Amino acid sequence: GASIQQQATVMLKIMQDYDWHVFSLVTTIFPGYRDFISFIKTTVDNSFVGWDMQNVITLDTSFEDAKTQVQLKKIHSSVILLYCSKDEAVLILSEARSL
Amino acid sequence: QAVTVAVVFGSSGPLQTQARTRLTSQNFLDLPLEIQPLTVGVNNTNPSSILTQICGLLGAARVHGIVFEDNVDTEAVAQLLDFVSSQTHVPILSISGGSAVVLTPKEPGSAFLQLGVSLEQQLQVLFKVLEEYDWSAFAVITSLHPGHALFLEGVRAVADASYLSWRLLDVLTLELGPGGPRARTQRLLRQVDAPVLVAYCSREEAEVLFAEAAQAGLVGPGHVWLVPNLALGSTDAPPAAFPVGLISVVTESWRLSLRQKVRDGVAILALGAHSYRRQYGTLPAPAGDCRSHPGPVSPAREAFYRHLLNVTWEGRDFSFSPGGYLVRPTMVVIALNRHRLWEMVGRWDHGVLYMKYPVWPRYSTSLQPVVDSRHLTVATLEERPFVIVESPDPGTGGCVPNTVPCRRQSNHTFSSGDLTPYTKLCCKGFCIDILKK
Amino acid sequence: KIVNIGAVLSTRKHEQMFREAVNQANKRHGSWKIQLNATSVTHKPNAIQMALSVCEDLISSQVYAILVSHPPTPNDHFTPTPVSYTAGFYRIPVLGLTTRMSIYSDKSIHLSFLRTVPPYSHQSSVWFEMMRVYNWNHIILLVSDDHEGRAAQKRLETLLEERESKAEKVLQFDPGTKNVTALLMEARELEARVIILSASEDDAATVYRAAAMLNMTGSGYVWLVGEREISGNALRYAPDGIIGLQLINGKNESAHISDAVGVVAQAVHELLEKENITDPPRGCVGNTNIWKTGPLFKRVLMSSKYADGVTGRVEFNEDGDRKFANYSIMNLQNRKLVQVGIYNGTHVIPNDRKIIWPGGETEKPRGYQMSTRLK
Ligand SMILES: *[C@@H]1O[C@H](CO)[C@@H](O[C@@H]2O[C@H](CO)[C@@H](O[C@H]3O[C@H](CO)[C@@H](O)[C@H](O)[C@@H]3O)[C@H](O)[C@H]2NC(C)=O)[C@H](O)[C@H]1NC(C)=O
Ligand SMILES: *[C@@H]1O[C@H](CO)[C@@H](O[C@@H]2O[C@H](CO)[C@@H](O)[C@H](O)[C@H]2NC(C)=O)[C@H](O)[C@H]1NC(C)=O
Ligand SMILES: *[C@@H]1O[C@H](CO)[C@@H](O[C@@H]2O[C@H](CO)[C@@H](O)[C@H](O)[C@H]2NC(C)=O)[C@H](O)[C@H]1NC(C)=O
Ligand SMILES: *[C@@H]1O[C@H](CO)[C@@H](O[C@@H]2O[C@H](CO)[C@@H](O)[C@H](O)[C@H]2NC(C)=O)[C@H](O)[C@H]1NC(C)=O
Ligand SMILES: *[C@@H]1O[C@H](CO)[C@@H](O)[C@H](O)[C@H]1NC(C)=O
Ligand SMILES: *[C@@H]1O[C@H](CO)[C@@H](O)[C@H](O)[C@H]1NC(C)=O
Ligand SMILES: *[C@@H]1O[C@H](CO)[C@@H](O)[C@H](O)[C@H]1NC(C)=O
Ligand SMILES: *[C@@H]1O[C@H](CO)[C@@H](O)[C@H](O)[C@H]1NC(C)=O
Ligand SMILES: *[C@@H]1O[C@H](CO)[C@@H](O)[C@H](O)[C@H]1NC(C)=O
Repeated sequence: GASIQQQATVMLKIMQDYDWHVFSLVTTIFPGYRDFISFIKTTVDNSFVGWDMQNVITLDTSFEDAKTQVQLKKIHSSVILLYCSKDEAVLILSEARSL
Repeated sequence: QAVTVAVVFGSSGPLQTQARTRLTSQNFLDLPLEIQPLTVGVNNTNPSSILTQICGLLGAARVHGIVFEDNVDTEAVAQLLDFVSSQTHVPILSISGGSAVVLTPKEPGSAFLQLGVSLEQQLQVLFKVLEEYDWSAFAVITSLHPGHALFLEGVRAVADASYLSWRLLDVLTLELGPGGPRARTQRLLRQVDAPVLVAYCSREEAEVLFAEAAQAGLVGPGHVWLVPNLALGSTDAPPAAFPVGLISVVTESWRLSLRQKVRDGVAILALGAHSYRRQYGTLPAPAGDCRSHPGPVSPAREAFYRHLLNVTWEGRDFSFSPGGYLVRPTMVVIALNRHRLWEMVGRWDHGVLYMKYPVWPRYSTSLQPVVDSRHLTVATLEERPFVIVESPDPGTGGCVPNTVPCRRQSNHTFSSGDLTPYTKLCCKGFCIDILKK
Repeated sequence: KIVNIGAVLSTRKHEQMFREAVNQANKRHGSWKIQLNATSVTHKPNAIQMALSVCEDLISSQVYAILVSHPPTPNDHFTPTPVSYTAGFYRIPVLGLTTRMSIYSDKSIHLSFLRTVPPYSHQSSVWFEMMRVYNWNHIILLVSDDHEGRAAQKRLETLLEERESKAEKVLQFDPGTKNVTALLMEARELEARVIILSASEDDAATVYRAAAMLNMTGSGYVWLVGEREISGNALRYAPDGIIGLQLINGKNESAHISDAVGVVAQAVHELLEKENITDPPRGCVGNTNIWKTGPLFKRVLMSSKYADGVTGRVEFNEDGDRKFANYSIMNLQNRKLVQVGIYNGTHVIPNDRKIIWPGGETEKPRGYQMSTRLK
């Protein structure tokens, strides 16, 4: 299998090959998000590509429907890296389609 | 030969005998020729009483004009006064209360005039404030109060006619108002992302909206509220659930007593009559009566109506637009300070806005100020190639687009009270460009 | 209990028929003891006495709603104004049955006015549909400089902007003037031939006379007007082949009375199901506060839906005017108005009657020339 670091590397390669250099990182408190964010930041910093990582949204709050809407509206990129559980992914994608 | 001017009072603590011995032989040596005031007060403001008293008053003394005062609460009184003025061709002036709120369309034969301002002028002043503090981002919140479409039209006209390309965010509407479900409107209020909000609603709707915003966390720093006179209500008694820092724009009447306003209105009528006497040898004809049917308008009435549109009293411009409201008044931007009192903040001269605070105080809780960490105070000095200081354009009062505003201090002149006009200037140059970058 | 309904009518025959209508209405809304009472007042010669009579007679009976039809005066008299103001001080809903003035659609001035007849300014919508049926894109709007002319112009311009289009020329004349020759000469040089008119009867007659004198009624032109312009003496001077509009049951006050009575009865019965219901005031003397349930009653009245009625289904738009009202399109063929189609709701259906245009032959004239000479 592949660790989360290798999946992040493949995702960054995907973003690079299609010239999506502007992106936002949206994660929950789901386990492993600390290592995911750390690896993403380390790869971005030690890179000559010129990544534009903005709006690191650690949603954290369990869909209180009060802060999450503004948190998602704070994103103005075109590529969003989402790290959360499948049910949390369903909730967040439904909220995004609402927004 | 004395111009019979009748002063009618509303129900704002009905008393006129205490204020009766101050106009019979007064305000005639000031400037007018000869006046004769007839004072009658109504303790109830229902349409039957208004019609009965005004018709009985017009049935005697050969009245020339009528001066009306209301409380603030009622709004149909303006329409009733318009109806009476159209039916009897007697000039009626509205002084204060809800009757002074401007009716944009009026009956063609009506001579009803209001010492008030349309929504367009208030929006002009509010957008001037926004430009002064560079609040280019704002959101419009309205209720289903009648005239919301007019408010939105005025906002659109002001934004298009300006030169700043304002960013108008999503427009919100309050549906239920007093019977708010606190669920749908709450969801909409929590879906906002604007630092400046312009609200249209009545007094009760204003209280409901502000209480719901306090529930939704739209109060305190980082959020500014601008409202017209409709939500203001009584200025002397600001109610609870009114956020500190609420901004409104009212004419120069909010700190004027009733006697001053009444004498001002009688002075306007007398000045119009004096101008008519100057041009036409005879005095303007008095109103006939409520009965009969004065179908058309005689040229005598029309000349009188056109001769009191342009009246200047004590240096104050009381010109009336064809829609029967003040066209070029001196406005005042008032705000609610930490002591829960409506405090004078800015003036609106001929075409210029004079503010008092260079930085808007963002009180967080009760009285406690904030610092706005992302805000800097910069001290400069005039050096010809680096910092050039000039004066703003007198016609507009603003700075040249390539410059930035800048004030100056002074020795002595204790400025804690902030009752000191700016020596406002504009700065440009190498250092200013570096600072902008 | 007893719920009072007020009415301001013209003749006692309509008072008796209003009594009959309310009596019939209260017999078809359940066997429970809910009663509808009727109070009726004739019109008064002058408006101030009319308002005083409204306050003394109607409001003193705690009327939930007031119906004001029209007086015997010809037309355009603004007679429901005192009733509207007096019953809007207390937010008592007022149902108008005959007046089509465009002022009463302003809810900032008239706070509690609903009506079962659409305003004249809505006629522009029909014109818009005609501009789609016969494919006319260049039009000349010619309106009086009043509230009505400006309202009709505003609605037509809104509809055209929805289509990404504009009127070729908007002309205004002061009401009652007799010197419209300059404006018609100005419109003569224009490329568009379809002329849309909106003015009173006398103004319509004046502009018709000027157009006939200026040879503006010949072949190739199209004259689109409303109901007012083809009524009265303006019919005598109208150029043959002029397309006009009429309202079905527009002057039938009996059907409107019955339909309004049914609407009011249903709205009252729906209102009684709610809580916090307050009795309307006897606001002759001693009362200044508004009726608390008045706004809610008006909301219920406006939101109400119907499918039965003598004049048809009634639906009130957000301004309180009747929507989905049929129109009859009439043509002046040989000095006689001949119907040539019906405006059903949002569409135009033509019958098998040939349309005769203000010139000769029945061929459809395109409403514009080329204007080969250029300035
Ligand atoms: C205004 O419109 C009214 C209704 O739309 C209309 O009244 C209608 O008049 C006819 C008779 O002339 C009635 O017809 C009824 O009579 C027959 C027997 O003759 C019976 O089988 C039925 O009862 C039949 O319906 C209509 O019922 C009647 N409608 C009502 C309810 O009034 C007036 O004549 C119109 N006024 C005008 C045109 O000025
Ligand atoms: C206020 O305005 C009125 C008219 O708007 C002025 O009255 C005009 O005066 C001139 C010359 O005195 C006459 O030729 C006009 O016929 C007058 N107009 C009318 C309608 O009568 C009046 O002089 C103005 N007053 C001031 C102080 O400016
Ligand atoms: C039914 O309607 C009649 C209309 O005349 C009512 O009579 C009026 O009643 C009101 C009070 O509701 C009084 O102010 C008027 O003086 C009465 N006028 C006349 C001519 O009687 C009658 O009381 C109503 N009955 C009800 C409510 O069932
Ligand atoms: C009033 O109407 C008359 C109708 O004859 C106008 O008379 C002529 O109008 C035409 C424009 O179509 C002008 O070219 C002529 O010069 C007019 N002749 C005259 C003045 O007798 C007249 O112009 C109209 N007056 C207005 C509109 O002010
Ligand atoms: C109200 O009207 C006049 C004073 O305006 C007075 O005669 C009358 O007694 C007053 N009544 C009340 C109840 O105030
Ligand atoms: C200059 O202004 C300061 C402000 O506090 C004052 O203390 C000082 O005395 C002034 N200088 C002179 C010369 O007046
Ligand atoms: C009207 O003018 C004359 C007849 O009066 C005629 O020759 C001409 O064709 C007609 N058309 C116009 C509008 O000139
Ligand atoms: C108008 O007539 C048409 C055609 O029958 C019909 O569909 C519609 O219900 C009518 N609308 C009314 C009564 O306004
Ligand atoms: C008649 O009116 C209805 C609603 O206004 C509309 O949907 C229908 O298409 C119309 N009928 C015709 C013939 O277009």
